[PDB]
Amino acid sequence: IVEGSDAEIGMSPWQVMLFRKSPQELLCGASLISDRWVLTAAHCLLYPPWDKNFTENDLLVRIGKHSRTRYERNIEKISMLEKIYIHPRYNWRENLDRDIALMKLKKPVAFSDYIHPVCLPDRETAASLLQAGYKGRVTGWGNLKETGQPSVLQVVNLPIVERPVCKDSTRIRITDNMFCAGYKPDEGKRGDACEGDSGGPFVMKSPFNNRWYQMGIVSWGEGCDRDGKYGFYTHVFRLKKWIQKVIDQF
Amino acid sequence: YEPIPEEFAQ
Amino acid sequence: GSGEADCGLRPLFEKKSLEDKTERELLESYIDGR
Ligand SMILES: Cn1c(CNC(=O)c2cccn2C(=O)[C@@H](CC2CCCCC2)NCC(=O)O)ccc1C(=N)N
Repeated sequence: IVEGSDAEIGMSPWQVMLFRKSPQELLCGASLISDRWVLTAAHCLLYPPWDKNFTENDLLVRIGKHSRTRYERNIEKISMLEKIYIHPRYNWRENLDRDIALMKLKKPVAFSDYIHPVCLPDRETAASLLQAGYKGRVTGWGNLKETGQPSVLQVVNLPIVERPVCKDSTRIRITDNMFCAGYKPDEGKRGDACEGDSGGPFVMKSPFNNRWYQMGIVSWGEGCDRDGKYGFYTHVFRLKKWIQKVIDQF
Repeated sequence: YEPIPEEFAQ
Repeated sequence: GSGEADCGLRPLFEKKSLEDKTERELLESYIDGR
């Protein structure tokens, strides 16, 4: 996260850390949507261009964390993956379209003050909140500058941006399964996601029932917090049907 | 990073 | 609903009626301002 700040304890109870067994290192961010399922970005698991292709036994899931590097004994919970599901039509070859993946935890995780799931959006909620100008929240332990990193989980509040403005800012073929966020050059404020924040949650709080809903997934950008550029996120709702499908079947 | 207990390396 | 019954309600905030440092920036933007 760039131009963000230290999250407070229990602020993002759904924030998950994808941890690599060997070498032991931060891999990506992810989110808890129930006691057996965590949602993340596909490019975190599969990305041929960089020879990235992890499997169940290569990873560990750490839930309930705040600190980036310490083993928060008695607080965080480490879990093993049982199955990884990459969206069948995930396009890593061209524009990272449908950048989404589901991980099935081996054993259910017990909730607590620091471990709690985030809601997935319904057609109505998404329709009311996913509007240009409306601010959302992003969290992660990723880099703080484009090219030292955070000691503690970071967070930023960014505005959703008009689809047209998103398009005219890149040569990458934008699709309907993705939206962009960030401040515009003259808006005075800045901030963005960055390497290391991938798979992390983009959430919004419903003014109707006060719940937090994950609208997006940290996917891609061009550099970090560059003026004229914006971060892109996977449109959770547009892929909500693939999500449900996976869970009831498996 | 601070090493994590080996009981979670399967 | 389309998310199990208890989702989205944080134990250290919504459940005790406490707000976090910046959640109001979000709500202030859900209608007319920015
Ligand atoms: C989300 N994000 C990331 C993590 N994404 C990634 O790491 C992602 C996975 C693979 C390449 N990726 C990128 O974002 C690439 C762009 C990618 C678009 C799809 C085709 C292949 C290139 N940008 C790298 C760069 O310009 O330095 C880095 C910076 C941001 C941000 N602006 N908020």
